[PDB]
Amino acid sequence: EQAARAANQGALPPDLSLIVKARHGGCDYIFSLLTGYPDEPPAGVALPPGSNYNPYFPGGSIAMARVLFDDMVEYEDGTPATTSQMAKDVTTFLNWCAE
Amino acid sequence: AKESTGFKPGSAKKGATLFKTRCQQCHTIEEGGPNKVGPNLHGIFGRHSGQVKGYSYTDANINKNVKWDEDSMSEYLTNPKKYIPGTKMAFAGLKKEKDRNDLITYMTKAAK
Amino acid sequence: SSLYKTFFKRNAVFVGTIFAGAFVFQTVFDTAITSWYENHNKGKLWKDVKARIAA
Amino acid sequence: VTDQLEDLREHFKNTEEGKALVHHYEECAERVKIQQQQPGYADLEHKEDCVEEFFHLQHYLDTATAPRLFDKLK
Amino acid sequence: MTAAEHGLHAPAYAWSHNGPFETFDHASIRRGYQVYREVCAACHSLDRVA
Ligand code: HEM
Ligand code: HEM
Ligand SMILES: OC[C@H]1O[C@@](CO)(O[C@H]2O[C@H](CO)[C@@H](O)[C@H](O)[C@H]2O)[C@@H](O)[C@@H]1O
Repeated sequence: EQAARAANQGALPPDLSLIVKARHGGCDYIFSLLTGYPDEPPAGVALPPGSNYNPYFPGGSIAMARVLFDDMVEYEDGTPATTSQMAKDVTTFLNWCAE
Repeated sequence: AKESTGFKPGSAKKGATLFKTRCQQCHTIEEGGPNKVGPNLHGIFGRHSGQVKGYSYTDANINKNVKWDEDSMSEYLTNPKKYIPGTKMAFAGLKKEKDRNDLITYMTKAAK
Repeated sequence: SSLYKTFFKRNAVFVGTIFAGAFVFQTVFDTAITSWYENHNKGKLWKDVKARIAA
Repeated sequence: VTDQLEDLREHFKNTEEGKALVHHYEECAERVKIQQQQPGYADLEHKEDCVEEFFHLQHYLDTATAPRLFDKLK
Repeated sequence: MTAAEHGLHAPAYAWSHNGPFETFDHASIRRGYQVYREVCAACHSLDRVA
């Protein structure tokens, strides 16, 4: 845990084996979170140095930054690797991990 | 190194937000910027790999011994763990040629 | 119903036959369900995807 | 090939309802900007934000984009 | 509870596995693993999966 928090500014990235069942919303939440990071938080919201704004996250302030960007991966089957396509794909994979 | 690269100048504004969204989480590029998950990047284009003072580096990063120039940074940013096997840098890479060009442009400016 | 009489003739079905029928029903019912289920999910199953991935 | 979702959100920010919602959020953003410039802001502890207006916009977009997005993906 | 604290409600997308008779899309599972390995694995574990 110590090494993990050190590599993430004190935050601990949870194990994802049950993430789909461990959160209200299931797949819809995971997908919405992964593809729901705006370019900037709403007006008036002060963001804690080291935080990222995501409306789907309770509080709005999450330690994980957006990581999915268009074509950062090259699918083996030639599928266009867009952010939402990748979000859809991992969420599906994470649902299988959980169930 | 050359003969497998192709850095060309680009947009410093396009790269300024590209750094903000995909790099500043773990890095600070300003002179007098503290170290975070990753080392401070100011003046990085001069020195060798793994030399920022006060930052615990990976042996693979120090043992990479590379003079950070535009072409090397470009090859690195394409696929970090391919260029430096064992680096603790969590980043898949800027796969589009123009993306890294625009980022390195901004970087070179804020670096010096 | 004469359909019933021709097989059991006013008698209720006996246990042995009931049990015997249960065994036939399990096999036949399972096959039919798996068959329907797999077909409804054509293209999604791993065996279908394995055929696609050939390179 | 551009992101199907950001593509849908753009289309729907352009409908009557969409344009109206970003307008409402925009008016709030401006009202907030002017408050931040004024002296004494730092100590008011009752500052206005635009999460509500942003949520109304986002909810509209979600309602329209949610049932359409997966048809645009493999 | 304020909207911010609650967090925005997640909309209902058409997952091909939503429905009493639907299996998962295995091609999507396979593609998902790749995204996990190349993008998430660096920070997230999957400890209960053999
Ligand atoms: C495209 C955006 C990025 C740029 C331009 C960048 C650049 C660099 C460079 C040049 C180094 C080597 C520094 C040296 O030789 O002294 C490095 C190291 C490192 N970076 Fe990044 N980086 C980026 C994004 C990230 C991200 C997103 C993170 C945090 C999740 C990260 C974490 C690290 C860490 C931990 C190291 C140390 C590597 C090691 O010791 O193995 N970087 N980065
Ligand atoms: C597409 C790959 C990824 C997936 C599927 C993913 C998924 C998730 C999910 C579902 C959560 C749970 C948030 C909650 O509590 O509801 C989370 C949290 C977190 N993730 Fe990731 N993540 C990915 C990549 C990354 C990367 C690359 C890093 C490390 C730089 C990272 C760092 C974190 C951290 C630190 C948290 C803590 C959030 C908090 O409690 O504020 N994630 N992630
Ligand atoms: O970790 C990302 C880092 O970005 C900052 C820069 O000020 O926040 C802005 O950029 C983020 C990434 O694009 C957004 O998620 C965030 O909402 C935005 O304010 C830092 O606050 C944050 O640590």
